[PDB]
Amino acid sequence: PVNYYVDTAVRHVLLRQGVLGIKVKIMLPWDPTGKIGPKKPLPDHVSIVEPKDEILPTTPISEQK
Amino acid sequence: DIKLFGKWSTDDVQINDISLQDYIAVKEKYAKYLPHSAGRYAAKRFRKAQCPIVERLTNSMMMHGRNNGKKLMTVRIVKHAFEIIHLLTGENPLQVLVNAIINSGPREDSTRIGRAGTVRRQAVDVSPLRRVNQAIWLLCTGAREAAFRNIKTIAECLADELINAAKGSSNSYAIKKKDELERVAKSNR
Amino acid sequence: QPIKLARVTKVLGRTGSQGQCTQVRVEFMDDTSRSIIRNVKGPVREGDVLTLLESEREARRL
Amino acid sequence: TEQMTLRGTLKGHNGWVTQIATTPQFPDMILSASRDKTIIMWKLTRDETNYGIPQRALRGHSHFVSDVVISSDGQFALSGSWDGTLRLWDLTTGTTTRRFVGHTKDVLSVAFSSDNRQIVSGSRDKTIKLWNTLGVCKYTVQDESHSEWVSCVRFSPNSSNPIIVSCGWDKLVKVWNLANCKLKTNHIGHTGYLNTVTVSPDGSLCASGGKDGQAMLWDLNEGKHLYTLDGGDIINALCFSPNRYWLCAATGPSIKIWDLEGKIIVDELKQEVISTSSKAEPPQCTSLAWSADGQTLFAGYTDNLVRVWQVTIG
Amino acid sequence: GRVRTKTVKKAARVIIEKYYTRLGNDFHTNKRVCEEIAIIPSKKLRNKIAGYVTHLMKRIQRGPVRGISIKLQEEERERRDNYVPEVSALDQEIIEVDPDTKEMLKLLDFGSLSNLQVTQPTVGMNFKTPRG
Amino acid sequence: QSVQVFGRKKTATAVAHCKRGNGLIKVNGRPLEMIEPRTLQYKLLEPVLLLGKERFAGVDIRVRVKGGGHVAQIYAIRQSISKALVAYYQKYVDEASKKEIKDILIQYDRTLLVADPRRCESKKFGGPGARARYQKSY
RNA sequence: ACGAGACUCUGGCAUGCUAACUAGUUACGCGACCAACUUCUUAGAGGGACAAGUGGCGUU
Repeated sequence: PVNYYVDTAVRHVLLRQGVLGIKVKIMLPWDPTGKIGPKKPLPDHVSIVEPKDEILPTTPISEQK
Repeated sequence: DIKLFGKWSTDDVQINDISLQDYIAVKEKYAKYLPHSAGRYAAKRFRKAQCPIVERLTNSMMMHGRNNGKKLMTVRIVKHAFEIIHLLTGENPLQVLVNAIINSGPREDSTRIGRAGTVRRQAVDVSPLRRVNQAIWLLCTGAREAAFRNIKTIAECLADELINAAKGSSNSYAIKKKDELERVAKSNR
Repeated sequence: QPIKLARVTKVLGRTGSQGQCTQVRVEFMDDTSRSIIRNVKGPVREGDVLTLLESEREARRL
Repeated sequence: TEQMTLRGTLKGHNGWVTQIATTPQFPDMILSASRDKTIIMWKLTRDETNYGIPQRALRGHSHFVSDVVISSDGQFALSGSWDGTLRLWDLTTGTTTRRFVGHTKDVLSVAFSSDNRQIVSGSRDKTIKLWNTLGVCKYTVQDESHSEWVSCVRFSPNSSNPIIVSCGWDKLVKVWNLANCKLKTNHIGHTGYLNTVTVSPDGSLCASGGKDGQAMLWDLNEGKHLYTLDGGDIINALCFSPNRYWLCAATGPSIKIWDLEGKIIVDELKQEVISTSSKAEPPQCTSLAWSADGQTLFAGYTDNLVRVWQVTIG
Repeated sequence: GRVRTKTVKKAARVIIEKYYTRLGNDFHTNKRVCEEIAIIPSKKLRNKIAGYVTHLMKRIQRGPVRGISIKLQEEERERRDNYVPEVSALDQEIIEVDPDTKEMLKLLDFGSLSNLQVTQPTVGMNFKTPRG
Repeated sequence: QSVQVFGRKKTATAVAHCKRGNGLIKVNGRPLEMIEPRTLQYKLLEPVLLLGKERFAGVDIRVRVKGGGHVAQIYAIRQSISKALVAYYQKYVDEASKKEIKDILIQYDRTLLVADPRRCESKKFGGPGARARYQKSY
């Protein structure tokens, strides 16, 4: 996952004293479509679709005006 | 018509006891016409114990670095002049065939004591298979040295190998070496 | 020196400076069954039958 | 009220039976569904001396199928598995005749329209479509579509007018004619999942399956609530008597047979083998397939054994 | 070793708690339902989760396990919490009372009660464990 | 209308073209027991005498046998005979005779349906072979 | 929250699937009675193994 979830940049900064190297690593977020992040999720991340609130009477009774 | 080999059979060899099949076990798919079944006996322990003692006997001649493992050799050995001896005997070699080696076997080997001291060895044993086949391994060395730089060669010891195979009485040599060691280490009981 | 059939009940472990002997406990089946412990060598599998050619060899433990 | 007697056993198989389909018009082809690339035939003998003979082993299916449906004529079998694939089989040639790979999503069910006019499948685009044999777009409805996957589309099981009865696992039931296809009533917020809906031969009932076991009953004109028959676990089979009004299903270990005037079982008397081990779990029953009219019944389990019984009905 | 990590264990617990309806005892059916009702990004991990789900289904078929709070077993337990006997266990016709508590009740202005039976006090003062 | 899974093992193979005809068994492309290496003739002699002529009295077989390696093409001949018999009886007569005779053949020995999965493994890091390492000095 | 695992690549398995004029072939075929909807090789959307089943040890 580090191959497609982390992008790395190594750059050299030249000062009058010498060279200091910087290293920027960003862990992209998971996003389907948009090319902002990788399409696949972390392989150790398991997802469950969440139910909604259900407060209902005992038996359905049709209602007409 | 389920008779083993082309000569033997599984319908008349009965002991009326189902506790003494630790030497010959021909009752299922494991029965072999010719031992060249391939396989790996070093993949896991208790698998070289699962070996048929005929296959272990013939294969365990896989020693030196140049004759090691070559199954063509053992199958040719156990085929050549065995095909001759079957038609040349006619009678039953069963008597000696069983009665020298397969109860020549020892009854105890030894183990190390404490943390130091190489002057005596505590006598132990195993359920017979490991000790009998350790005698068989030292007998592999012994029959080799009876051929190794010697007169009676390989691929012609079929009588003695059937002795080393079959079932129950005492005449062997490396086994009595093991029995000398047996008594020496057994003086510790 | 009788021949007695006994079943392995538990495997204790090895002993020695580097480890060269194996400990099992074997119980008799036809000798007023009781628990006797004995050291052993080689592949003596889980709950196999160990043959006692003698009822007096013990395992000196530790 | 129904008395039966188990008369024998059946030995020798590789694939335990999954789904049942038969056509009274042609009784010479009997099919069984398995999981090891395996489909097995039967025949009918009704003998104690010979209650089964392995004759022909149908192959070909790469994936374990969900719903197998036969046309009105006992000549074509449609086994489309859980990928969007299909297998068309004809007894005239004894091999494959029409293999279709045209759906790029994970499809679960496939069916033949009883009038052989349109092909329906469930796709994951929140849209239902009607497809022809010529690959030409006919009717795609984007508005008021199902909240989740469309399970299948059912039609009448006998020589009668075909009526579209759309079903889904999203607990939504839609019954459409061939002219309107108009959403009349919708009710949401249901306690249990929907397995599938069934079509009545007298055209007044449409039962459903679920883990709650509550049989869903709706009329044909509208969505009037009528009655909620009880049930056990996940239901996978519902069918009436071909000439009489009854409901039979196997949602678990025993048989749950209800008469729509009584709605409750009468007397559960069964035969099960004994096991000498205290921890040997018994198998699970799925369906009861009537032989011809309700006189005889067959069943399969998870024990490589096929259990049959002889019923006197009354 | 075959120790399941927190990933498969927690996924199995959540799957069982949330979809206890559909899961059974068969590995193949549990595998199929686990693939349906969860986005498991690997097939090895899906198989591991399904196997632990089968193991835990066997566990809960033999009693309650602490990690999962399925609604049926919670309903059964709560029903057991409301059990009330026909007659109160405190509705004893006779209550055995020592002389000292009877004297206390006399000082408590409750000395006329007839439910109380005065028992013989134990003549042994041997109530402490021996020291050692 | 194409029922063939032929006969393979290890490296070798044999195309099991099984068809209805006069019913004579063609083996080795050569007379039965004179194979030039000579090493493993007797294994071929178990089933052909075990089963009988009438069982294989209608089997016209045409096999393209190739591949070097005794343990490969040998024992693959027996895999092919078992599998061709299985397919023939299944597609032609019934399943009960199939299970009976196939059970006999594959209960004689197991190693038919399963070959060794063992393969030469990669030469590893800084050593002459897969596990051996170059000698270390101090 | 990292690391470990998961993961990627690699081996090992298909009376299965997708098809190849560079492997592989059926009685109106010759050079011989004296245009197989694809399977051995190649490589793809998949399948397959989970300590899953059984037995025994394990505040079961």
